[PDB]
Amino acid sequence: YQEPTDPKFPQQWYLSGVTQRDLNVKAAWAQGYTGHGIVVSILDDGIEKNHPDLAGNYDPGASFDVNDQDPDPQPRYTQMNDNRHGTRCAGEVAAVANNGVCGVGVAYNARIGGVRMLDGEVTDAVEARSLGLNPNHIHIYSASWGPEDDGKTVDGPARLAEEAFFRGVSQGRGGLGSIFVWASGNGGREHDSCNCDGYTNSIYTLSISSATQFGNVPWYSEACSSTLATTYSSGNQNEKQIVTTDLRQKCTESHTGTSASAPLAAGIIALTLEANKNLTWRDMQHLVVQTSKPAHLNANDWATNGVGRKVSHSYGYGLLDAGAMVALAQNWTTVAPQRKCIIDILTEPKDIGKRLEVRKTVTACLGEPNHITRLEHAQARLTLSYNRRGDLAIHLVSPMGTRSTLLAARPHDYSADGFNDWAFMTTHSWDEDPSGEWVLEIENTSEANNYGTLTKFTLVLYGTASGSLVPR
Ligand SMILES: *[C@@H]1O[C@H](CO)[C@@H](O)[C@H](O)[C@H]1NC(C)=O
Ligand SMILES: [Ca+2]
Ligand SMILES: [Ca+2]
Ligand SMILES: [Ca+2]
Ligand SMILES: [Cl-]
Ligand code: NA
Ligand code: NA
Ligand code: NA
Ligand code: NA
Repeated sequence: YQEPTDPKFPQQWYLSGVTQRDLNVKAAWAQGYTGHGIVVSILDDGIEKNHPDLAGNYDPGASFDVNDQDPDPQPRYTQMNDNRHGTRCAGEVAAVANNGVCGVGVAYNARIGGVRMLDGEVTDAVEARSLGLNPNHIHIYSASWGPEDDGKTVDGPARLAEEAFFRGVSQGRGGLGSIFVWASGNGGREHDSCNCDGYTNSIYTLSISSATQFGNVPWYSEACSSTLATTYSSGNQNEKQIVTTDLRQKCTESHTGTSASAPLAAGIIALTLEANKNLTWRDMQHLVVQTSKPAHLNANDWATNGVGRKVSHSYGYGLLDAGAMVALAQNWTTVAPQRKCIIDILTEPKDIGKRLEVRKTVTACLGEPNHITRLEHAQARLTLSYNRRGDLAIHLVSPMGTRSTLLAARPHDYSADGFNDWAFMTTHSWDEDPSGEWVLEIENTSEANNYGTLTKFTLVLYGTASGSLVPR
């Protein structure tokens, strides 16, 4: 195997490293996997389809302009180069290799398109038409953005966009399901908590956070229990950043944020799908859970879950490992059909006050076709009133003792609107048996005499009843 000769490939430290602080992509390339036959689309501000490092892999069938309602996603050029981000992301996935230009994509033989959908008013219809673009041609969608990362917003897909997610995972990709890769957010300095973003908090999105070059949680990171895994991105000014294609046929060394991590993940997922094109959308999440690596990622919240995997709210299961992903994909046995066990928990509304604990022992639909002995995602769907939302912290403890933070305190969130059946999601109990006692904790983290009421708690378990591995 001959590694790429591109002039900036040595600067792509998160691929070309020899120090073990990389995504282990060369190992996948050397196994023969470069993304041939896979189609990725970047949902963003457009794609410079004539970029010298993108044209050779550009796919019009992976592209559309939902902002202007035409097929051509070319960015709008401005003095401030506002609409460059999709071009940066596209190159992370699929910049052409061995052509003397900039660097390479993770999946440098994949086909790459973009949906121009952020350069204009983003409505539910715009979102739905983007998520649902050509779902039997596009394999993988990469989205780096969501609701405002101001640390006070709670929002998620409205009806058309949620329908696009369910149509995508159900009928997309020949019934195997569209793979939606999402950035968990850039709201770290606003103390944002990313389960309040319904796109990354979705079970249908494969959500990705960031680590800095030296293995730390970047300033912009959001912690939450819905995150699955991590890729490298930017950090402080002594740490390197992401090197990729830029608007106006240029090359940047300063692409940054969690919004730069999701495209690298999308590229690794492209290599993995080349290794086994029959993987379902859930298979892909299982592969990420099993192969991702905590080592050398620094956080104070690493915890071992009930099947012996280390998990963090900053990093999920750790750093994506492309060589391991493609290796495990090749002989992967398709997971069983997804079961869903719905447990309405409360017999009466519960005053929150300073602190509320709700304990319930469940059988996880014992005796029914939705009996789950092997969890995937779990949700606590909560309806509650409170006078100052951001003073709340919420935790969910599984029968195996795994504490998931569903909501951390958000100091900027002054809302008095509470949560209206908000489906807080955790990945941290993946592969655990969910039978037994679950505990929901709601706490007022402030000294203020805050008040409100929990009126509904639905525990929603997804998963299967077969196929478990021996704990790690
Ligand atoms: C894909 O997986 C399904 C489910 O296990 C199986 O029935 C089918 O034969 C597989 N197809 C290929 C081409 O491997
Ligand atoms: Ca256009
Ligand atoms: Ca190149
Ligand atoms: Ca956020
Ligand atoms: Cl569902
Ligand atoms: Na975001
Ligand atoms: Na997700
Ligand atoms: Na534990
Ligand atoms: Na149990």
